[PDB]
Amino acid sequence: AFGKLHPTNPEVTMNISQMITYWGYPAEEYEVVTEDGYILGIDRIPYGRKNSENIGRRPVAFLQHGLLASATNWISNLPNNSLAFILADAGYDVWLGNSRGNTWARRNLYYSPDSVEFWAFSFDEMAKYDLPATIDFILKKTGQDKLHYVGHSQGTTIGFIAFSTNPKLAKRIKTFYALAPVATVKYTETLINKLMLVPSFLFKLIFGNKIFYPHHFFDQFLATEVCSRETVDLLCSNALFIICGFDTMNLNMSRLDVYLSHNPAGTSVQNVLHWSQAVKSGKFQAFDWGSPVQNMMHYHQSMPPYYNLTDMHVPIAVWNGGNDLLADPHDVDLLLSKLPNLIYHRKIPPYNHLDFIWAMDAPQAVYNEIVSMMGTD
Ligand SMILES: CCCCCCCCO[C@@H]1O[C@H](CO)[C@@H](O)[C@H](O)[C@H]1O
Ligand SMILES: *[P@](=O)(CCCCCCCCCCC)OCCCC
Ligand SMILES: *[C@@H]1O[C@H](CO)[C@@H](O)[C@H](O)[C@H]1NC(C)=O
Ligand SMILES: *[C@@H]1O[C@H](CO)[C@@H](O)[C@H](O)[C@H]1NC(C)=O
Ligand SMILES: *[C@@H]1O[C@H](CO)[C@@H](O)[C@H](O)[C@H]1NC(C)=O
Ligand SMILES: *[C@@H]1O[C@H](CO)[C@@H](O)[C@H](O)[C@H]1NC(C)=O
Repeated sequence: AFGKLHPTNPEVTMNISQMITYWGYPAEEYEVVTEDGYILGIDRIPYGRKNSENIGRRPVAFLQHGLLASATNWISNLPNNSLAFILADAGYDVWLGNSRGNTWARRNLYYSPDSVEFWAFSFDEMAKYDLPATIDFILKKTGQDKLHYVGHSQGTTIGFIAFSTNPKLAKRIKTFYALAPVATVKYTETLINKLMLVPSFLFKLIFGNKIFYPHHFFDQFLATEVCSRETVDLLCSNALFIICGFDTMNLNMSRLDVYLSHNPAGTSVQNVLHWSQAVKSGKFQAFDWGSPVQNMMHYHQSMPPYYNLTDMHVPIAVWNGGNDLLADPHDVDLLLSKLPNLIYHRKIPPYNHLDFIWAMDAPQAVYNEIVSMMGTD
């Protein structure tokens, strides 16, 4: 049988602002330019359908997605269960970032997306250039002094790096809301572990030296034709669970077409390679460019420098899942034992890695608590 469970959701083919206006919310596009030339397309929802107060003074909430994802991560479902829309209706001026390399931040001033140099970056550069550039842009635009930073996965990784090496930037973050925080990955539980322990050499032999898993036409075929049909349905949902952990009943099966037609959103092979070094070393450190000389040219050292969570003094609230296979409890716990200004920690036992952005009960489990916390800030 395997018949289409539902007619293709319109969001499947919309870009960020299309989805926002699709739900009746105000959408605004902008693009940041990183010191090193990358052009990042960022989006904003100035007010919500339910709150238009203090226009021009609304507190800023910046949501940063993680590896191979995009800003849609925060507006992937309904207005009542998608963080971005909720923050809007809660009275916030919501900004959604996009990391270099993804669907909407894949353009540089100096290099061609088809050049090797273009994809010669990892989350190091996202922390060092993407964030400063994006946050600086938002605050100069809105006129606010600080903003509320919410990150997910690698979205928190770049936040840890920046806010701990950039004293000036850090001072502009009201509270750091980290969902499925990732500083190290030496205890991840997902099968995709091993693909990360393969020698760098082989990794590049397999994938290449440029783009990594971006959105293809075929991704759309599977998205609209496989993730929408009755039983073949499970191929999509289980591919997601093998990566994030199991919480089968929290995922809206009627929206897999939306999720997979937007994820992955691509990134550099280097970035995934950097994460690979992380899975192997089990440490939290900068990228190894592959030679004392190249690292010299980057760190003035022979070995990339280690990142210190102990120097990340921004008040941080953490939410991690007991069933997350990426931001596993063990790595998260080591991360919590270092953070100097932990203001909050809530471990949601059944939560997996994707729940933080798509769990049908995310509002009650996490979002409402974030709204509450940001409200008394
Ligand atoms: C957490 C936000 C989503 C991140 C991107 C998930 C991509 C899901 O897509 C899956 O990716 C797997 C690994 O590449 C593949 O094995 C599967 O074939 C593919 O369907
Ligand atoms: P987050 O940004 C997780 C994003 C999920 C993308 C899935 C990629 C699969 C590769 C993982 C292999 C272990 O954290 C990034 C840390 C991943 C190491
Ligand atoms: C999204 O779609 C709208 C309308 O088609 C278009 O104006 C806008 O440029 C698109 N955004 C991006 C970044 O592609
Ligand atoms: C959101 O709206 C859907 C659709 O009616 C509803 O089923 C769900 O329970 C709502 N969730 C929340 C947290 O409001
Ligand atoms: C699941 O997604 C479908 C399609 O968008 C929607 O009609 C339904 O209300 C959603 N259910 C929940 C619990 O959000
Ligand atoms: C972490 O602290 C050590 C202490 O000397 C320092 O050498 C290192 O550079 C710090 N990490 C960064 C990159 O700030």
